Amino acid sequence: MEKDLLDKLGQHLVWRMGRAEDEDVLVVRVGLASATPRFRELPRLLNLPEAEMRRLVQEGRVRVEWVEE
Amino acid sequence: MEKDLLDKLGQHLVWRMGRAEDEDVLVVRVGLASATPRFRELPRLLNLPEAEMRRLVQEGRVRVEWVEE
Repeated sequence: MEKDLLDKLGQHLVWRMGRAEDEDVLVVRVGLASATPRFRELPRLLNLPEAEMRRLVQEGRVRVEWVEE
Repeated sequence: MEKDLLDKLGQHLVWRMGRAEDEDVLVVRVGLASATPRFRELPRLLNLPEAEMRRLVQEGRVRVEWVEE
């Protein structure tokens, strides 16, 4: 299990998600815990119902983004 | 914040990730907490260094998967 592996290295990943503000796309942002401050600086994502999230993942309308610390 | 929104609905999302066994692709699997049992039934993913994960996300070699409960 990946989370466990990272736990053993003292590493933790930060996850944030939501819909892009101007396109019908689910955005997943991921980075090391040390990059946390940068997440809030990024353009804001919108909350959305869990059903909408399922729809977007199933249609492949998802963008995963790496946030540099 | 999405996690918070879902917390208010008693909903929780399960996240698992790792590299696909036969292709250079980072796989992210997501589903409702009630779908947890199904995750372990799925083909196994491989642990990988956090640096490799960053590389894969940055090159766009990522597949997000929805796990039905």
